[PDB]
Amino acid sequence: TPSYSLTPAEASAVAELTLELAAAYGSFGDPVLLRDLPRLAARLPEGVQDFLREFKLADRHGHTVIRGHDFDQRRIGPTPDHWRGRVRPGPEFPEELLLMLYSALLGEPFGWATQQDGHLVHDIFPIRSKQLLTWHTEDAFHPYRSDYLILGALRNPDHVPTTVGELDLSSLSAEDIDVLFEPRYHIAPDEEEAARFATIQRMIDERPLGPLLYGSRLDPYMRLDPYFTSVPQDDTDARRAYDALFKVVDSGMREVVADQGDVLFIDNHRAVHGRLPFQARYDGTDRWLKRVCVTSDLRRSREMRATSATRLLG
Amino acid sequence: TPSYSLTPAEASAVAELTLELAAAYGSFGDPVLLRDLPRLAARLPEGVQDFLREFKLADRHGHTVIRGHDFDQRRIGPTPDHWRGRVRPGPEFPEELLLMLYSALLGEPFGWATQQDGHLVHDIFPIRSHENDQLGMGSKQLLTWHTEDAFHPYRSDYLILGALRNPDHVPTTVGELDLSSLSAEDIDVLFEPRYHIAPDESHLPKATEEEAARFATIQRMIDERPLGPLLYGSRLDPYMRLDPYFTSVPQDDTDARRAYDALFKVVDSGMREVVADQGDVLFIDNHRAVHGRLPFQARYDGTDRWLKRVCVTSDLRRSREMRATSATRLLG
Repeated sequence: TPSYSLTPAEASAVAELTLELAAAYGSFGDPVLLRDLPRLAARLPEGVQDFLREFKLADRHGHTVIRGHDFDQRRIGPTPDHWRGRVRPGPEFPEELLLMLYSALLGEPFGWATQQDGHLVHDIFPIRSKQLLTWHTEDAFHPYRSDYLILGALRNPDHVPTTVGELDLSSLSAEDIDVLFEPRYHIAPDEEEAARFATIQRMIDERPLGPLLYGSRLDPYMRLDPYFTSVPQDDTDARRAYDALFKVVDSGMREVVADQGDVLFIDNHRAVHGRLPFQARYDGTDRWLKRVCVTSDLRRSREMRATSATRLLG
Repeated sequence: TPSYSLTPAEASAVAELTLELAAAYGSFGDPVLLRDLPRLAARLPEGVQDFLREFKLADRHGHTVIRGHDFDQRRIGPTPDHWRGRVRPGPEFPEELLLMLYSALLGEPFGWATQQDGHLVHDIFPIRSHENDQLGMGSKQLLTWHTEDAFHPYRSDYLILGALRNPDHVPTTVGELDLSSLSAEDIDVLFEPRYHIAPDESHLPKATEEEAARFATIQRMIDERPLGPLLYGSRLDPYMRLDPYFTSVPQDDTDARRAYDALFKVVDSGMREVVADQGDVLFIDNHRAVHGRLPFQARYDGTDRWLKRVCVTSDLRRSREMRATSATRLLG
């Protein structure tokens, strides 16, 4: 799994750029910032642009990491107690801006109106409010699920990993693959604002049976969420093929650490991911990641977006 | 319809950039050129990048034009007699690179495997032996208006048409949808899966399981004849996919027929002539505008109208099932 390690010069250039941009723009509430994102991303070090472009076009590996960013721990300040009711943007705005630049190299940032107050950049940190370990494609059910996810580690003092797993095709029979490509599986979900919520629930959600594998039969994409996937009892071929796919993905799961200054890129068509339980201290020093969802085609989701301009679905 | 007119300063900067890149890279055969496109595009004048970005994000107007480029006629040379057998890249490589840069600002350039040797930038100019064809290489024949590849799930999202020369100012036709001109009842019908849109012949699968799989989805469409909508996206400002020649409104569906005819009349009456004169680059949103071409008499002497064309996809990976490799940008 390729990775790119920033030189100190690159790290400084990225840090300086993100500080400049944070001073120049108000928040993501600035439509001008969202307009400017791809042009601003072209001010990133050229090696970093080239690396991510190669990852996107290769369409081979399920994830990659850019390591060695300078995330100023004093400026970022203590890990918050909650995201809810927290003023936005905080002193960590430069790091959020970094992820938005990265999202513009891969596609377009977007979000979910019902998640974390509709902020485009989500927070991942412990909130004081037996654990099965699980993994999944993000929003496997949804036709407009993320194409990529970007996870930036602001801090990770105990080196808590993320789980990531890809599909090793060689472990699967040709027959099971063909079945997995057929529409034989059910994948379940997780004011005119009130009218839209009900429209989204109806409109698509009550979709038909669908495939788990798609794209090239030689190197398939996947949408695999075991918890929400079910197979009609009578369809024994589809149950068998599903069991086989689960076992291959489950057995291939890896733990990938995103340490302070790492940005982890996950291809949501080629990899599943999960989180791992960990003991927090709840004292403002805990692990803190930021998360941006990326779509390759913002227009495809128009029917679920309140306006042409909004990047929020729902 | 918004447009952008280059100052001479901007036109000079664009021309020098395209000549610089033409010298620096070999051909579009260079995978490194295709990798670098969006980063290279950020070297275009800021005003141009901002204008196209606003166009793309506004998702409102169905076409736009950037006017006043400097396309050096002495360097470009005579309009070829055929696209086959030309030295590649040609002396117009800087203008091909320009359209490729513009394509990278909108999405990804892509092509069709069986079309013009799989070139990502196509030629449009008259070819004598094609005089009696309704193709891009035609002239005498009326190309009536349509959405490009209306039936195809992986049809172009945008088209880019660059006019290297157009001495007799022959127009392109472009038409959008004025929604206020349709009844709410007709719009609802148009959004429902009530219409059959047939594939163009060039897409028909009519040797290997790997090959068969590349056409299985289109074959299924031919076999199952699914009905579908003509309008989609937001009901207040919809996308459309309208190719009248390939659309069948089922005989029994009176409401569908009524709503189709109303849609056809609105689009047909709103058609406008857009001239893409020498130095103009026309951008068409293939979800919001239909386009066609007007007949004209060619001279076949190296002085004819010559356009370049690039198809743009917002999501290259969506079409993977119809692409031979992960790397290829060619469908089929």
